[PDB]
Amino acid sequence: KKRVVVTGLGALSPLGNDVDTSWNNAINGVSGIGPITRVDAEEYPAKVAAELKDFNVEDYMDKKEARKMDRFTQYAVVAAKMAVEDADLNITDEIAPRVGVWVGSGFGGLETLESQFEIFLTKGPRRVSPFFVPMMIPDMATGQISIALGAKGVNSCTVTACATGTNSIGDAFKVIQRGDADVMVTGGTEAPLTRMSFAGFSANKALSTNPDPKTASRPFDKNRDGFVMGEGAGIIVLEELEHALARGAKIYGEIVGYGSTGDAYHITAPAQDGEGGARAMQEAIKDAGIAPEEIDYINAHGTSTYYNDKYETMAIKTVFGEHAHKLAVSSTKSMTGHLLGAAGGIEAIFSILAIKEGVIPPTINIQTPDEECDLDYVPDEARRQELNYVLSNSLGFGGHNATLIFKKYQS
Amino acid sequence: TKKRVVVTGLGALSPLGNDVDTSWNNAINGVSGIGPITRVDAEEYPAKVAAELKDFNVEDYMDKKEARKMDRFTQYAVVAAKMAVEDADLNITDEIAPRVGVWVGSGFGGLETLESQFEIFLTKGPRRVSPFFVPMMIPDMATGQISIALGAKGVNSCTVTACATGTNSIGDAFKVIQRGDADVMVTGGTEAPLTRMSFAGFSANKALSTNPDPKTASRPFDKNRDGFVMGEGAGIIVLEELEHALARGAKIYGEIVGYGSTGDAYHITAPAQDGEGGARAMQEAIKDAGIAPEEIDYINAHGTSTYYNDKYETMAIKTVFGEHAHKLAVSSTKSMTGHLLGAAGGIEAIFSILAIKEGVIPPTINIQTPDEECDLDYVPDEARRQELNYVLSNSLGFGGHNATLIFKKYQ
Ligand SMILES: [Cl-]
Ligand SMILES: [K+]
Ligand SMILES: [K+]
Ligand SMILES: [K+]
Repeated sequence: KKRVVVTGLGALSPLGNDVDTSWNNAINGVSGIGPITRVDAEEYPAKVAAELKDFNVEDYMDKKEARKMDRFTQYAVVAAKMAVEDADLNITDEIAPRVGVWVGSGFGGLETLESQFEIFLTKGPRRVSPFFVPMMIPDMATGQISIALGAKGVNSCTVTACATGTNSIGDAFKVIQRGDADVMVTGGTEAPLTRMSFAGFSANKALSTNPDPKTASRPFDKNRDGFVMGEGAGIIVLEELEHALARGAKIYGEIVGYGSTGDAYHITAPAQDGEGGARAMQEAIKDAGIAPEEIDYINAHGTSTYYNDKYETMAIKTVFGEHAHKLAVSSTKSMTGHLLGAAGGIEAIFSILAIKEGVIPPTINIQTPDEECDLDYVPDEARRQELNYVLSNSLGFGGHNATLIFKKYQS
Repeated sequence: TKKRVVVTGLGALSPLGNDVDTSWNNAINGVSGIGPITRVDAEEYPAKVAAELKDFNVEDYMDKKEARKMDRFTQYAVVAAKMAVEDADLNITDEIAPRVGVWVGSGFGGLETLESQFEIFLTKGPRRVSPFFVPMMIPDMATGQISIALGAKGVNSCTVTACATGTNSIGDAFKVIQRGDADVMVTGGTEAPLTRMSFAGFSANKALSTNPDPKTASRPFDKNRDGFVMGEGAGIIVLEELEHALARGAKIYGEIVGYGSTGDAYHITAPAQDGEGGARAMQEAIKDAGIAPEEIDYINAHGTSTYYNDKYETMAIKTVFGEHAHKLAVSSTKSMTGHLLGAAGGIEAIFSILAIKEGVIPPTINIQTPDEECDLDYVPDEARRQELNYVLSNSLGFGGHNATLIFKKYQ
């Protein structure tokens, strides 16, 4: 099995238009949640969202190129280019067939579908854009990243709702472990702030209807009432260890475990007691070849829904036993909102940086303790601590449980 | 870990029949599944033909109340997955549920549901959007509903890679079992792309054939080919670790031995010059199988009936196989089924597996005018009875997604 290390990071999030800004805001407990501006909030019971601020795609590419990309693809291309530049990786003709791309999205180009369907209704099918299909489909983030980078290796796109970013990174990790690529540009992207996405997640009451941006996203709080929707992309460069060392790459950490399970229960409701999530964490722990007590910090899925936070806490207790009260847990969705398909990507970046910088980001907004959510959620303030192992969960709608384990890099 | 992986069950819905036996017997008899479009009114579109399911009434498989909560792409996936598990005679007992996973992809997911729910949003407002809209529309719902129906609690995912979807999904499921992470995987592809926006979109970028004659519309490798004919359905197989299949007395159709994945990194929709990416995917699959190229007896081509796919796929076969390119047999079953998009790789994996099990190569129908650039042996018009040892199946998808599988006769 090959060892796989993290050599580059790239991100766009409601906390900043690069990794450094996003991470610095996360470690200082800054909220990225504000009033909805992308759509007319009057039409929905949800009133807040976590949007990108001050993002001008034309700062990264020509207007003609950006006009042929839905926002989810624009975020993926920008974050992937940022990650490859951070990695100082030169994708030459010689290495191109060994550099792959595995970036997922939960929804793909929903904004493009909506605008093009309105054109179909008013102008007819003969006025639908020739670019409609490639712009909408979720695999276009990987497709456009591959063209932008000249990456000709293993190529895919995972679509698993909230688990998308975590599954994509895990799948890319497995490609490198088995020797099928030397480098993988991987993660998740999402631009879900659209009319249908707000209508859909309001119709099934998943979104918080709390109009106060100061308290809307409050994972583990007794008064939590649903998630706050966010947007962005989190992309990392995974690389085979010997390949990284030979080119003098900087190494942030090592990816060592990946677990994937299904609840086989319900289309949207998480399984009772978090049994599926517990099994995914146990599979990742076994994959890493460690004891559960070796985990220092869990970057929780922690979406601020009643059932997720309760069941994820139960799953942590099942897996860790007495150690559940010794490790630190935090939900960075308290600050970023739920980035859906990009959540696992941004959270893998925060998990990797927590190890590299020795800082645990906090869960903000816990004002009322919930007796069912009684672990150490690192409330309010970041904690400076040397970390050896970090576990990140994505317990997605539809029963998709995905877990990654990261380790401090040791020669 | 390198476990052997065998095929123990097949399930399908295609324009050639509502089960595997009917679809297979029609394919080996050169029966065309193409006719006039009935799903949408084709008067306003330039494409006039399609390959639809015949006499498929979902109420024959489930209650109307259950069907109403599933988009057609999920109905096809659940029906084909249940037929595959019944064919495999697999009882997912308690100790086996966490070792049985699902990896089924779709290129578009619930596009019909998205169009109808957005039209409701526009005309009636967001309160009329169904609470089931989001789960019904997302492509990962095929895996999600199959997992619930079967009680499969193991590794689960959904790949979305346009035309390569079904082939990537099976390859990825094969890798899960090969590395020891599941004992059984229910995998393949599903698609219900006969919708207003899909026809409008593939007409707008001229990918579809505008040929109104169903007798000649899909004619892969013919000099007069002019685009693909859209189809629908699902192709699902049961992959199983060998020792497990033997312990439960499973019937074995064949073995999956190689999988290759590459990216063209060229253009959003246009295939790379001379099929270079496709050649690299075939070479990666051959290398993965540990065989010489001369060991391939039959190639189930991607062969979509577009000018550039068929020309470049022929060039890629010559690059990989050299003189052996004129010795092996090649055929495109899309000459009969049309292009099933995300389900193409699933149905084509079933036809590749059955070609080995039954020792019959299905033909390419409708070649009336030889093309000097497409001069390989396309098994024209009539099926060929032949003992096969290795079969290669390609999916060279829009967006530069190249995927190849290699199947082997099981002793
Ligand atoms: Cl055409
Ligand atoms: K709510
Ligand atoms: K997480
Ligand atoms: K094929």
